[PDB]
Amino acid sequence: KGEDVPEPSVPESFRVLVKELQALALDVQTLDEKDNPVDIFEG
Amino acid sequence: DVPSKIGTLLDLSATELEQVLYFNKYIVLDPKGAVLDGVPVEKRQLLTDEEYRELRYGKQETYPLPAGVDALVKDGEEVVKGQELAPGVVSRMDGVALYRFPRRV
Amino acid sequence: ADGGKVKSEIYGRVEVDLVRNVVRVVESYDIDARMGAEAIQELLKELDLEKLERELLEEMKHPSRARRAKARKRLEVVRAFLDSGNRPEWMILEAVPVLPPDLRP
Amino acid sequence: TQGLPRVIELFEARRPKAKAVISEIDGVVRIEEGEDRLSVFVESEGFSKEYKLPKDARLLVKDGDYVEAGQPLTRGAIDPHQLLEAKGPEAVERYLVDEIQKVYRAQGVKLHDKHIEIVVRQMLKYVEVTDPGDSRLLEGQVLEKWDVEALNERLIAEGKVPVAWKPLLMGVTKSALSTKSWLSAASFQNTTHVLTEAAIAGKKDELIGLKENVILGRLIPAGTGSDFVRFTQVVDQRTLKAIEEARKE
Repeated sequence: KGEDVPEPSVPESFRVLVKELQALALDVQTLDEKDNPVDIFEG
Repeated sequence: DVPSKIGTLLDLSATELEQVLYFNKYIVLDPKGAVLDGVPVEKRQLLTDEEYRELRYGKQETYPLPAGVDALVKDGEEVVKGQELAPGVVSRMDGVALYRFPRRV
Repeated sequence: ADGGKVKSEIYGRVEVDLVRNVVRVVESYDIDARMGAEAIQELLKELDLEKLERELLEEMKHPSRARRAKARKRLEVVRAFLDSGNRPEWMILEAVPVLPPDLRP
Repeated sequence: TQGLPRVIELFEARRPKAKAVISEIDGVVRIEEGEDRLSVFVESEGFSKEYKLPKDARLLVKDGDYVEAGQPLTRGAIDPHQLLEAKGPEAVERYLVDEIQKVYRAQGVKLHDKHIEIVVRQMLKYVEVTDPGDSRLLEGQVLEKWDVEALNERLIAEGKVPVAWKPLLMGVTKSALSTKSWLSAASFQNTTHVLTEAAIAGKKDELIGLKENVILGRLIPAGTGSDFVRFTQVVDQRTLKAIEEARKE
């Protein structure tokens, strides 16, 4: 469509690992500089 | 793992004991270990399958007797580990005996 | 039996033999000794962590210096858990999670 | 030894074959006895330290010579761990770089020292505690993060213990191994140890290095992904004045 391409929301790699971690227990909190949580998922 | 991050926070003879506390028998005396097994309780420490029985159920032994033979010991008698209960039976534990079903009154 | 005269001198189960006219008590204490991860979990759930910090900061100063590189070792895990948010005992899972379907197709 | 095996020997801080003895102490040399048994004494006023040689050994201090703190007696290679304690961390750094280069040079290769330097410094990243202020008395700690305590408890919140440490020559691998961020640490020989541990402690990454962010699929913290440059915005003549006329509203 002749658009610039990206703004890739969140590296899938990231999501995958986090979930592949949950599956093994282990919370893996992702946090911004204000140190509160982010949710790299929205769903 | 290799430091055994559970069998360090409570010892449990490192491992071998931990691995013994699910697979392959062996109980861990959790709380209020109230007993004595020669010396007092072991608290957070190992115990057999027998040792548990011999500790909250008490020890009983039933000495099967051949038909037509007598019993050297009298019904209510503080019998001892090793003393003949019969001309064929040996008592494997120190304590009072009983008479489980007599054949002649 | 018989008011306050006849008393049991031991710990145990009470048997009542209304033929022998005796009350006997089988030498059986009431231990809470659980086997399995249920116990290991139970041991972990009730454990004063700070009290284990203390006993070690004391085993820090006056040891024979032999198994003193195991006394110190304990604290790394203890204090780790202490200023973590991790309650130990979570090392023992009640619910096991299931990895989402599309990640294991 | 020569070639690449040498460069590893070096980058990995490895106590070699033919350690070729160095004197631990200053003092005066004295070679004694031939063929039967060969030993060399470097005895100053006071101490008389003795250094028994293979006999075959091609020693390179002749009798009478005065000697230095960590000076080679025998020839051969030099242990970079023996050098650390005898003669400090810089002298170490300076040995490593100059030896590693001794080979690339010897062969044909020309590269700048800084590269080797950058790496070598990392071999010196950590130090082990002796008599602490906060943590357990034995732990290995990053040189900088100990200053985060040394020149912290001797300024604003001054007192307690400055935390004494020791210089700690880490081989290239070992050093790579002990690397704060668990994400990175995971990619090495035993991923479980890492995670097990890092899970117990509420461990956090922060994701400073690169090996980290590539793992996650994040935009590398370098080049165009450098915090120092990526926030740079470009506004365009008429866009700027028109953006100015909706700011005072």
